[PDB]
Amino acid sequence: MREIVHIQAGQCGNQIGAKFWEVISDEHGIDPTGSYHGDSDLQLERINVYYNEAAGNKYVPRAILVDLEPGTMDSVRSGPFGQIFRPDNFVFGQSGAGNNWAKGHYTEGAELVDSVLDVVRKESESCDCLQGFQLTHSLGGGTGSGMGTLLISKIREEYPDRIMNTFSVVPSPKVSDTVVEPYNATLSVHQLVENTDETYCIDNEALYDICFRTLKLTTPTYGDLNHLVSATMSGVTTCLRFPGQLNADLRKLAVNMVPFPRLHFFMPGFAPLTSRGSQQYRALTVPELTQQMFDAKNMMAACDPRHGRYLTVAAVFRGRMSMKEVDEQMLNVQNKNSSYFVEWIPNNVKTAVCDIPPRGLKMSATFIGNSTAIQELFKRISEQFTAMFRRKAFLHWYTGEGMDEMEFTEAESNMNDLVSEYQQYQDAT
Amino acid sequence: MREIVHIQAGQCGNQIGAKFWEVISDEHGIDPTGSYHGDSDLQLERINVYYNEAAGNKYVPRAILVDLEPGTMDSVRSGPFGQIFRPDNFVFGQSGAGNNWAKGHYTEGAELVDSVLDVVRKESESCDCLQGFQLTHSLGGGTGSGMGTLLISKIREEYPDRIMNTFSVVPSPKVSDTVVEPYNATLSVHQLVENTDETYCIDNEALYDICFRTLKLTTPTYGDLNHLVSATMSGVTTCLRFPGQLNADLRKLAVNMVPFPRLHFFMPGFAPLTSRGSQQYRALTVPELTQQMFDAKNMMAACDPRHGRYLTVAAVFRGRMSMKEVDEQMLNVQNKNSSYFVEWIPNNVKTAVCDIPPRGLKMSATFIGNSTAIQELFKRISEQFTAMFRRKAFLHWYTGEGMDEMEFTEAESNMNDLVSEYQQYQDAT
Amino acid sequence: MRECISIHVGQAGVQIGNACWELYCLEHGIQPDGQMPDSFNTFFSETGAGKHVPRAVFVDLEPTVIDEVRTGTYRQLFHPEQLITGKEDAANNYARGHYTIGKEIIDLVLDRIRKLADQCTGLQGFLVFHSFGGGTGSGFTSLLMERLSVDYGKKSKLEFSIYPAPQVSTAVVEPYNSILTTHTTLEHSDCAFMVDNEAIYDICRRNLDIERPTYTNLNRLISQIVSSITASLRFDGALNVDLTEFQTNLVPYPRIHFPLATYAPVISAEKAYHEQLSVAEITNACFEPANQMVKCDPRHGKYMACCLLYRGDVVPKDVNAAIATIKTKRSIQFVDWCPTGFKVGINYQPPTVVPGGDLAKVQRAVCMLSNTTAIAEAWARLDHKFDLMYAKRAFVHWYVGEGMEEGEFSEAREDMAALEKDYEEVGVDSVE
Amino acid sequence: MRECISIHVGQAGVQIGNACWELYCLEHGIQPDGQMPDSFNTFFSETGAGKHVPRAVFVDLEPTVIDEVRTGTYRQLFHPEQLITGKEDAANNYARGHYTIGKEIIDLVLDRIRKLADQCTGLQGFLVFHSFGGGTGSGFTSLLMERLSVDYGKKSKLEFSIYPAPQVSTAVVEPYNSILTTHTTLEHSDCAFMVDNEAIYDICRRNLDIERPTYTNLNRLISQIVSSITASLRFDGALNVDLTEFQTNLVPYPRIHFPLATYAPVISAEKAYHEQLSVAEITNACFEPANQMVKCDPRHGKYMACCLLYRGDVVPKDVNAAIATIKTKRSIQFVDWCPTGFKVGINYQPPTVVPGGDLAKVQRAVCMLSNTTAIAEAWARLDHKFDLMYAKRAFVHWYVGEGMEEGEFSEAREDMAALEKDYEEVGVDSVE
Ligand SMILES: Nc1nc2c(ncn2[C@@H]2O[C@H](COP(=O)(O)OP(=O)(O)OP(=O)(O)O)[C@@H](O)[C@H]2O)c(=O)[nH]1
Ligand SMILES: Nc1nc2c(ncn2[C@@H]2O[C@H](COP(=O)(O)OP(=O)(O)OP(=O)(O)O)[C@@H](O)[C@H]2O)c(=O)[nH]1
Ligand SMILES: Nc1nc2c(ncn2[C@@H]2O[C@H](COP(=O)(O)OP(=O)(O)O)[C@@H](O)[C@H]2O)c(=O)[nH]1
Ligand SMILES: Nc1nc2c(ncn2[C@@H]2O[C@H](COP(=O)(O)OP(=O)(O)O)[C@@H](O)[C@H]2O)c(=O)[nH]1
Ligand SMILES: [Mg+2]
Ligand SMILES: [Mg+2]
Repeated sequence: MREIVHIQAGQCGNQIGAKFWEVISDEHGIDPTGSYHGDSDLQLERINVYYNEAAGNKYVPRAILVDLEPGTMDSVRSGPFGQIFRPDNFVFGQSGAGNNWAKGHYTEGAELVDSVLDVVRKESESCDCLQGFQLTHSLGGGTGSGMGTLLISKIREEYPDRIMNTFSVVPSPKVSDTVVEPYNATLSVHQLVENTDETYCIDNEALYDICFRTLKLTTPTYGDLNHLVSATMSGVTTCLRFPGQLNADLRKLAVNMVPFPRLHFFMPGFAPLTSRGSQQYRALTVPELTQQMFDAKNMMAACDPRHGRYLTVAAVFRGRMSMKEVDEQMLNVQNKNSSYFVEWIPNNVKTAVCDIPPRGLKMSATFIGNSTAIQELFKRISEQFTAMFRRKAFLHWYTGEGMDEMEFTEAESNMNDLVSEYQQYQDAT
Repeated sequence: MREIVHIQAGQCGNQIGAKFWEVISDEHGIDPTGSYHGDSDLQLERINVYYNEAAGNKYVPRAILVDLEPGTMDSVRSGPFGQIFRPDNFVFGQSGAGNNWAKGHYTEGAELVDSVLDVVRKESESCDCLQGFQLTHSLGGGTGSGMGTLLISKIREEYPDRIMNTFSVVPSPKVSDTVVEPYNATLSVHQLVENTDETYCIDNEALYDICFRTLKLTTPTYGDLNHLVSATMSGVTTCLRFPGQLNADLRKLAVNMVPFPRLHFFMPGFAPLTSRGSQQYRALTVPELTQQMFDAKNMMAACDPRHGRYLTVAAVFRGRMSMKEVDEQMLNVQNKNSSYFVEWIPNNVKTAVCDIPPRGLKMSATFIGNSTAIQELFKRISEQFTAMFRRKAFLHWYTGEGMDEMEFTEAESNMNDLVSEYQQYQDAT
Repeated sequence: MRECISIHVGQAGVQIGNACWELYCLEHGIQPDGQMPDSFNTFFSETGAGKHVPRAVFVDLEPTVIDEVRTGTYRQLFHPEQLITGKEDAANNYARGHYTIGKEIIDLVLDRIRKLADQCTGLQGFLVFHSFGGGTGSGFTSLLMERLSVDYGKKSKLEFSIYPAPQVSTAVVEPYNSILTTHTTLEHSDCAFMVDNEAIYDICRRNLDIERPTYTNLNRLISQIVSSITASLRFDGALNVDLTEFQTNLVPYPRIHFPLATYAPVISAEKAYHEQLSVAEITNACFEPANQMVKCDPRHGKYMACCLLYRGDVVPKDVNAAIATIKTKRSIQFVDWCPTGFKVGINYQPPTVVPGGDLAKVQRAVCMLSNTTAIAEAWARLDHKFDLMYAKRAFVHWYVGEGMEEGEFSEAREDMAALEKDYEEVGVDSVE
Repeated sequence: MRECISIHVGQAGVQIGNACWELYCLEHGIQPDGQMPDSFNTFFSETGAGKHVPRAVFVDLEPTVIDEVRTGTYRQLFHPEQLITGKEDAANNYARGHYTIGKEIIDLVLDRIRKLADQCTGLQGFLVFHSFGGGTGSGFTSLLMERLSVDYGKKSKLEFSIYPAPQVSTAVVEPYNSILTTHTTLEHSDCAFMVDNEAIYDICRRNLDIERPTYTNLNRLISQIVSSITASLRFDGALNVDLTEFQTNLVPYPRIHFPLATYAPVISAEKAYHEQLSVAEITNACFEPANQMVKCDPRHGKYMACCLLYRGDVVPKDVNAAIATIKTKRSIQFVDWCPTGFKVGINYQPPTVVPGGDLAKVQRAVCMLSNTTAIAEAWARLDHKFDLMYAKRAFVHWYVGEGMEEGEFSEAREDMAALEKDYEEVGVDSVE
């Protein structure tokens, strides 16, 4: 039970998700064909959460792939693990998003959203008891920002009691990968505060540093960045798929981590992360995995946690480990960094321990941080939004698609309402 | 327990330390890989003081290697026992120190000191109960003098109750290996009197005589000089690593040898030292090891002890020996050389006896002398400093790096404050 | 399935397309016969047999340049109804291109566009290759962009203009044809990529070490620009960018849609060695003012939006390592309202080398499409070339005698004076 | 990763670099094609293939010496954009090197320096090989050292000047070019290593037993000096010394930065035997006044700082056995403020022999870089050569007519008179 429908929007969400289903198939022993080839029966005990069993003992992913251009769909279906998907799920347009929120949320995306929701509703009826939906997309693109946040608004109306966690790639501080990404992110964060139960802010600048500084990859491709996200994506739901000594699910990580219904913007983290040479020069213990998470250089969002306070922290562990060694370290980071945690939430760490490690590792972790440190994430975008909007630059590509200037004023006011809330509970005593 | 973090600064400290970890790995039976290959369990009983046990039953040194040029780091990692270190510890700059104290303590070293302290603090948290830190460097160089004394000032602020023993190669009387070594030594001795608990003054001129006169090495390389220092370095901490009939540690040799908190400048000594031919023509007895230490020609500092008085003397012994034969000889040198010891400290010899000898030897010693004979060590440098500073020669390479002439006047006054103190307690009755 | 048809107007348009469609057949393995011994679909429609034909409309009002295509090596490649000729050229006359000769076959060209657009299931937009100097490239294009904006409207219509050089001009009435074509195509084109001849004269001399470059050599470099722009449609890339995304990221205001193309590396075989050509090395090549392909000083202006279109063995981490240095540099300054001034596209395919080409086989490249304030000095020159000639009313009787009003010149000059102050309005900083 | 680019100005600079870069390819096994069948990185950047190219800028205002490089054996080694030529030489005219001809390509040379410095991640400093006699080596260098001190400033800029001999001069206006280049490079260079032709004429005759030595033979010995200075970067040594350490140990005052190079052993194959060449034997060779490479009497002055750069099979104990004897000798006297007057560097690599070379394959060597008071007599000669010529105002119309003021000569002479009294101020002893 507790099945999850995975939705992939944008070029980015399709490239993350094609690496995500590479991890899930490896954890459950699934071949490129779709047939089970593992050894343990613990892989098939909760196989149904990410898989529909087809006839002939084949498992197909419960993934819905959405794009507005057919270029990304050809990359999936011709690449490895592309034949595993149902060809009914590949719902793609022809025009492309045009790197535009309005062409993804109003013009081309609304023509395709009924082609997706009829597949969303078809997958949701085959599920026995639906857990909730996860969406992988970006905020700087057009399909991941426009078509993606359109799907959330149309699903939360149809499924208001379910969880809607998004794995949203957030625009980076240093480089801009899109000239209109302050416009695309701000119009999406307007949609994410009203329709998602939790949201996982990922920066490309942060994953560049982790591949360079921590993993010592001088030349990391996108597929090396996607392997970092996909190990985090499976790490959030690993106690839902495998037995553990203290199980969590997507609702336990929602209840424990969201003290206020707007404040659900998380920064992820993963441990251990070692190079090829520097893996034999380090012991894999729970105090090592703890101290690797709670620093700044292991955040997959490009914002220093030391400029803020953690409201709530979820550290989901994997592998055969002892609970005292876990519970000592979660206390240990709260003592010595008591200024770095919020005061009026005592004992703000959620602990989940699975029994199954990732492939080829002895034990692992997954950090889910809900800090006030992402107020600098939205102070930067709302500054980059206001600098562009005060001259009304690039506005006629969105005004020309049925939108007014009022939509931008309300979305920028909603973000400055949100930054004021993270500023409030950082200074609240 | 009682772990030691070894820090290596400068070209010199890296070349001494790479020979030092060659000795410690031989005493504990450690291969080039890092895996234990000894025979006795006494080697692993206190393995943790200089080693972190990694996964797969491998021991990595707790060594932090610091330089401002990458030339020395390539010599370590490509030489023998270079693959044993953690590659995280090799913290090196690109510019090189420029044979300059100010470029090591202010300009380039301050850019790199936070890269070292974050590794120092990382090693210090993995330690169960921290004993204290040892630093190997020089006083005539730029990294060993500037970057090295910068690390001591930043650690003693963070760890004020720990011991900070330095193994500092002091400039020689006869030759000068650096034109500005009166400037580099004097600005470092200003830092060593305020931030180290004990300091081991080593001269290159003295080790040349010991290799020539005593060991009959007509052609000693640096690696033969480093083998003399490394056997002394392991000899100070050998009762901390192995059982003994009268154990000492780095605190017992600190309390017994430092009567006044400025007067902590020691001269080391080692015995036995025999040639290849002249080793079968001599019996290894405790009266022979005693009389080999307390002369002048076995001091690793180039200053005659007969021109001063020993305040306190530590003679750490190794090997299965009898305590009466030890205690008779320590009395015997105090009777016949009663003018050579200070009067108002009765019985000024500290005795430590380990049970484990060095490799291939039956028994050994290690002399730690705190004499007034190193007032001639600082009378020479402060003379060479004042001769250069009175014409302000070579000053613009240090004034141009943010320093004034007041720093030189205070450091030269601090050294003449120190020489007056060794002159005081030599004549005090 | 993301089809894109291209129009080639004038002698400059066709001779560029002779290098472009030579290049596309090499990138897709297509023979000159249309044969090959599924990614071609954006520019190639396929017949029932194994013969692929291009989605190109070559139009000229004189038959000389087309009859070299009809008898060349690529005779068998092109559909012979697409190679549209007139009888007499527009002949450096905008009025003959727009009123006299252009109206005769404008219904023939639109009929051939519509037969291509019917067999396109995913038609994204148009690629109009023309020049500002010639009468056909100025007159007939401005007639054509009016008609395509009526019939299609929402399609993204990209122009690739040969902008006239300041000191190098091959015709006398180039300041007349350029102003009259820009007044017309302003409200009808969506993004027009300026390219100059004198700057590519400089690049073929300095960077390629050619003493004597031909128009054949210049059209090879402009073909590499268009092949890098349309690289994301024709090939699978790590970070793709479509034709609708260029007009979104580069056009802040509907008047200002004139970026300038810049390609790197431009090296020969003797300099194929002797440098490693990292993605940071070729990116600092683009923002260098000597390597741009429009004779303007970008140090004398501010970049409004840049578009770096990488391709080949390009690692996305070193991309960010390259671009973040450029925002620190003072010589590359942006506009106050634009903190986010980059669009990055990475493709996996290296740019291929045409045999007989003067570029070397590189592992990576970059087509910088930078919209800048520095092109206002280019229009300030061209208005000064217009205001000298029109004050004495020179050459006006050639244009009035073919269907134009004399007051229409003052209408185009007041609009261009309104266009020149738009860069001045954008280039200043914001108050408070 | 400790990269170091080198600049070669004038005919003297390039012909030294023809021997230097021949020597470096032998030390690293590099073919003349740049191939080899990880220690090269300080002077060699590597391409994508196995072809290593040098970090050298060869600049001359006449194309004759460069076209011998472009057609020589090392044609394929050098990046052809680095070999920078003019059209007309500076022609023994400082004003043509600094104002007339030098300003034309100074922006071209700095553009090629910057393309090297961008691909250097650990750029330590510069090696400017020039001469004081020629117009290019005096004029263009003094133009270049101004520009590099602006653009870089903190980089250690080492010069290797061919100082003009007292009785051997090959040009007439060498006393003019030497004073005018020294007034300019004084506040811009950090350490300039003087080398003389007449002294190496003496060494090739006496020590190498060559009756008739060429400029080819002199440039082999100056190449061994620079290869011994940069031996610690390129190779792992027992006691290493970097370019920043030379300016620290040898420059007591920012005006006085003119040491003199001295290499030993300089022997042939017939004298490769018949002596064992210990490290004490070759060290007493250096302080002997006959073996220095500047025509000065070091017995007539006081050494301020010496820098013994050993290499090869050198044992550090016998180093101290060698140097401690020299402090006892009366003929080698130091200055009163300097009791510590030695910097020692030991490398493990022996100096290699170039085939066709006149030096013998030795196991060890020494490059003594001694800063002394005895070079004040060299500037006392050169001011006396300047004061004779300028009193009659000879040759001034060649310099005024190319962009220089006549008062600028008196400005350089008063500064050199201020420089001459600096050695007198340092050479005296201290009171009390
Ligand atoms: N870049 C480039 N420009 C060209 C080429 N051929 C012609 N031109 C330019 O085209 C401009 C004139 O336009 P043309 O195409 O020759 O004339 P047209 O467009 O046919 O109009 P007509 O005058 O009626 O013939 C000149 O300024 C040339 O610089 C070419 O092969 N490459
Ligand atoms: N040591 C050495 N000196 C050289 C060599 N070639 C020329 N010189 C010296 O260079 C001095 C003159 O400088 P040049 O390099 O010939 O002239 P320049 O620097 O090119 O300046 P121009 O007069 O404009 O040509 C003469 O005094 C020569 O002694 C050489 O191969 N080795
Ligand atoms: N982490 C990561 N980010 C990606 C990847 N591919 C694209 N992106 C990001 O996605 C954004 C582009 O959005 P995209 O979905 O391609 O645009 P759209 O097609 O118009 O919706 C850029 O900001 C990229 O940084 C990837 O493989 N990994
Ligand atoms: N005993 C000993 N001393 C050394 C060794 N190597 C260098 N030294 C001394 O270290 C000093 C040089 O300092 P160094 O660290 O190399 O300079 P830096 O790199 O600028 O800090 C000289 O006085 C040498 O005598 C060695 O192997 N053994
Ligand atoms: Mg024509
Ligand atoms: Mg010359």
